[PDB]
Amino acid sequence: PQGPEVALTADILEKYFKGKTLEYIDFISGRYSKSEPEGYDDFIANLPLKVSNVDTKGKFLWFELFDPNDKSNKWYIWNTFGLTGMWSLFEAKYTRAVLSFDNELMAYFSDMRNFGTFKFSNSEKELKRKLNELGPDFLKNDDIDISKIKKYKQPIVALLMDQKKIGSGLGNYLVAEILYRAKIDPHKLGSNLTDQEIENLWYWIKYETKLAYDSNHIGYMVNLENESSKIGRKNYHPNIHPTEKEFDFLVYRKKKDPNGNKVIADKIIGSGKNKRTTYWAPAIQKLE
DNA sequence: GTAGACCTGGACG
DNA sequence: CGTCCATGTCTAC
Repeated sequence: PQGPEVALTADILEKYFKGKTLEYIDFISGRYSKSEPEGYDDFIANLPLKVSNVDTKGKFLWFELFDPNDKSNKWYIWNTFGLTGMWSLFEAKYTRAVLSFDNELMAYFSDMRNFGTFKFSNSEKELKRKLNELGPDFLKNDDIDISKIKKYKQPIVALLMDQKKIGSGLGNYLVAEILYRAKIDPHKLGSNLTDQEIENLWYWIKYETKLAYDSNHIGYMVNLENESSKIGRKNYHPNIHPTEKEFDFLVYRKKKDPNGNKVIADKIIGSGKNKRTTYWAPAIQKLE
């Protein structure tokens, strides 16, 4: 899941668990049932703890907890989703982690491919340094300066997929959709973009991330599509107003764009076993 | 630049 | 059976 999906997940987790007391956390299958997460023993020794917040930056999510009788003792749960990670209020297929709160209340993290990660820390300083490794959140930061793009002689698609250089939160499908809307050839070097293209790009980044965030069932958040329709949406990018009422793929994994133009499944980024497919329509997206 | 890996499928032939 | 693809990210020549 990308930035918008992680942010919405955090919103739902806060709605149901902020203020609740976590009593236990179990890794019933997957990587962590085979080898425990960093800081796990330390953490379980300090439970029960109360959840004060569930926040996100880009595709990174974390829980902040503390003991009511020692507000100073703050603990954190670091979580990344990988390609198939998801949270749910019910024990879905592929459930890896089970969090037990007071009063029989439960939260579950499922992950088919086990690429998601968990880390437990008692250091606010370590979390801060972690957050500083990520660029500003494309969905939550309404005043990002993307003109920094002009300093890089690299394909714009690669710059937007990077989680530090310009901003954080964009993944394979969002970048493809954004570039199509902005009418920019994915191969174009950031150092060759005009100020007008940059202004345009910023607009569509805000448009697409907000649309994705406001959606209820784009696809990979099925275990919560029920909750997505029962919770509101924070007013990120307040001045941008998408017309569609649900996110839809214009080019990602499509043979043709909405108007019949051929879509190329291009291999631009990566090498070896990490190559990604970049979907774009040349009749629309130009280098100039 | 290049290569590999972690893991478990779904879709298609 | 077989093939390719998959909303992520890391490590090494």
